[PDB]
Amino acid sequence: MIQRTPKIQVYSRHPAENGKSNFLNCYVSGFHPSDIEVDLLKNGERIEKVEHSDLSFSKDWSFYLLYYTEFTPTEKDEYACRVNHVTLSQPKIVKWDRDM
Amino acid sequence: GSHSMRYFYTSVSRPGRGEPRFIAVGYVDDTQFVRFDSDAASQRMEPRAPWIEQEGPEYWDQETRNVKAQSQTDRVDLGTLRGYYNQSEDGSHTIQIMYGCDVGPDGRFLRGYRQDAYDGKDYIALNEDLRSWTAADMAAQITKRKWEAAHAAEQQRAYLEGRCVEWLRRYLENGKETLQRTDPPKTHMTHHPISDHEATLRCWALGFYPAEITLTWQRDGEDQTQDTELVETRPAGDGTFQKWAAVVVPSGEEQRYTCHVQHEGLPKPLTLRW
Amino acid sequence: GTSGSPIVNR
Ligand SMILES: [Cl-]
Repeated sequence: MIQRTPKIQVYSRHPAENGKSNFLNCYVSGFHPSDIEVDLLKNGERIEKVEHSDLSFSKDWSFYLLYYTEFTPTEKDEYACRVNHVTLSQPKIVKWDRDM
Repeated sequence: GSHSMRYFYTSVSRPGRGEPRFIAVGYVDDTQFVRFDSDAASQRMEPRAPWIEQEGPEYWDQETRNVKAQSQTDRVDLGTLRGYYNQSEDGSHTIQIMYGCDVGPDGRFLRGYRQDAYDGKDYIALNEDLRSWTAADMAAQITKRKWEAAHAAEQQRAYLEGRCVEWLRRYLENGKETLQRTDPPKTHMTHHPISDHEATLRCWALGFYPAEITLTWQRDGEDQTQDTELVETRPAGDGTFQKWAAVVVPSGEEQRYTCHVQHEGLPKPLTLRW
Repeated sequence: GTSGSPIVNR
C-alpha cells in the first residue's frame, strides 16, 4: 500500500518583519493517505484558531494542505509546526525560519 | 492564454468511525472555486471564489446533486474494491478521481481527462481519444469491462468535449478580472554568510499568479546546477505563490552570480544581481 | 460545473 511521507514547509505570507499583521503558513504536501494531523506552535504550545485549505491533490495522487493563522512575530518567540502521519514514527516539529 | 477546469474528488473509508468521507474541490487554472465536504454542516456545494457567488440556487442544487451521487457511488465502490483486492473490513481506504478539460485562447477544446486511483495507486483512466479505458490491473479490468458494457466513455466525452468547455467559457467571462489576470513576481535577493570563505545566495519570487514559474541560476552567463537549492512552489494563502532558489558561492564572488526569472506575467525575463 | 450521470459502479 502507498504510504507517502509529508513535505512540511513553515513560512510567512509576507516578508518576516518583527511585530506585524502577518500570516504564519505551514504547507504539507507529497503525502498519502489523506489523514494528517497538523499543528502550529508558539514556543512548544499549540496555536488555537489555526485554519486549513480544502483537501486537494496533485497528478501524482499526493495530498496537499495549507494550514494558516493570523500572527505577529518577536525575536524572543520560537515558531514551528507539528505534523503526525502514519509515515511518521512520532510527531515531526519543523522550526520556522524567517528567511526560508 | 490557454485555460483548464479541474475537479478533484477524495473518498476515504473509516471503519467503525461511521460513514466514509467525501471531499470535492474544483479549480479553474490555479484558482479553486467550489468545495463540498461530506462532514461539513452545510451539505451543499459551497463557493470558494467570488465570481461563482453570482450563481443561482438552481446551479448550487445540480452541483450538490452530482457530487452526492458520486459520493454515494464511492460508498458502494469502496466495498466492491475490498472484495476485488480481497481486503479486511477494519482497514481504511481511499478512492480519488481527477477529471477536467483544457481549452486554447480560442475558447475551444484541447483535451479531456478522467482518472481514478485506489489507495494512491493508478486504477483506471480514460484514454486521450475519450473512447477507450486503460486498466491499471486485474481488478481495474473488471471495472473497464463494466464501463465498456455501459458505454461510459461516450457519456464521459459528451461532458469532457461539451458541457465541460461550455462551463469554462462562462467561468472565464464571469471571472475575467480574477482568472484572466497575470500577477508577475515580486523579485528580491538575499545573502547569507556560512563562512568567511563561503555564503548562501537566495533569490525570491513572491506573490505571483499563475503558479508556473521558472527560477534559474547563472555564474557569468554559464547555467548553474552545482549546489543550487530550489523549494517547491508554495501558496501565499491570498491566492498568489512563492518560490525561491539558493546557491553556495565563494565570499566576494557574489557579484559573479545572476538569477533569471521566467513567468507568464513578465514581458521579458527578469535578471537580479547582488 | 461537475459531471452528472454516468456515475457507473466500479
Ligand atoms: Cl462512470
